[PDB]
Amino acid sequence: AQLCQPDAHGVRRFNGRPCASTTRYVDGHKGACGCGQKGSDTPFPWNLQKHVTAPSERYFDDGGSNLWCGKNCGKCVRLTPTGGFVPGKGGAPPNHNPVVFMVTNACPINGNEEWCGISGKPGTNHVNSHGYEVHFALQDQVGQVEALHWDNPEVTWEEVPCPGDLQANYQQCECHNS
Ligand SMILES: OC[C@H]1O[C@@H](O[C@H]2[C@H](O)[C@@H](O)[C@H](O)O[C@@H]2CO)[C@H](O)[C@@H](O)[C@@H]1O
Repeated sequence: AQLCQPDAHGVRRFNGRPCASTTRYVDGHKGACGCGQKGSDTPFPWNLQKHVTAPSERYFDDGGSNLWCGKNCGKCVRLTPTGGFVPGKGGAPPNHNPVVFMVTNACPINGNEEWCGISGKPGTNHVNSHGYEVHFALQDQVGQVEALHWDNPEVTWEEVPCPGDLQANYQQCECHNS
């Protein structure tokens, strides 16, 4: 079911492009980029509703271990389904429309070994237990991922400029300009 094949260094890729694994998550926290009012664990509603993600830790902080205002807070990633998935842990989505998600939170290694246990940032050939160099946990509090019918799809991933509405949202996060 995984369509991204490991390269000579173990990193799963699809027609050269790097792949990522995905999951859904819900937890109601403000999150590691400070996207809510300062000092309170209350996310702005948009950060529960939009296409936002908690990437695995080493991408979140560009190789570091900071779980507050990681270096990649506010970046956006375009995720494109390959049609693949990890057997027993996902399925094939109905279409392969790409979706852009903004980084507003972190998936720490601690307590997320299977998917987020990756010991180096992309570029360094470290992978999770399924062979991907990065993992994106996708916020699903209001069913925004369920609505895509994404059941942990395998994707190719790249950083892209954020759409204007997400850039404006990110400007009220506390980690904007740290
Ligand atoms: O919620 C504010 C709080 O977020 C912390 O990041 C957590 C996040 O809350 C949780 O949803 C996610 O799954 O894990 C990360 C990392 O544990 C952040 O680390 C705190 O500094 C921040 O105050």
